[PDB]
Amino acid sequence: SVITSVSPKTSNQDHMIEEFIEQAIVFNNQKLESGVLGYESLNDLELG
Amino acid sequence: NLRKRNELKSLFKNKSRLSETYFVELIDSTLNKRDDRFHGIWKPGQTYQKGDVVYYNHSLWEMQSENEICAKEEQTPGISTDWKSLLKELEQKVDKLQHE
Repeated sequence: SVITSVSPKTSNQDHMIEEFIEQAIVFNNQKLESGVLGYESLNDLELG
Repeated sequence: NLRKRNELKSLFKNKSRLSETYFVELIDSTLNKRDDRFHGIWKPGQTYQKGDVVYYNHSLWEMQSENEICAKEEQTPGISTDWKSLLKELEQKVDKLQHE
């Protein structure tokens, strides 16, 4: 085996490149804790 | 009066949730300079009420006037007739006996 590239005239596939847009970003990162001391801003402590 | 530093420090840990009893115990256990009448060192620009206690040079002074006063820059405990102290009355009396 020998590794080469993909071409639209030897196969029908190419490299797929698209543009990144800042305002359409979604994060995938969940907080480990919530609502407890040490993990929230002072504005968000509800004094339960 | 109820709790010590090592008991209050036991309610505020890293993963706990807050509650109102913790703050009740925090407020009751420290010194409330308005409700227990003690303000430490005299400062101009404050307002005082009848019964306040203040430390000025080498003496503790209680305020006599019944209405609120503004601590003026050039009125200082000893100059004015608002404040009072015993360590000065007794001092002068013993000075008199010493001289006599």
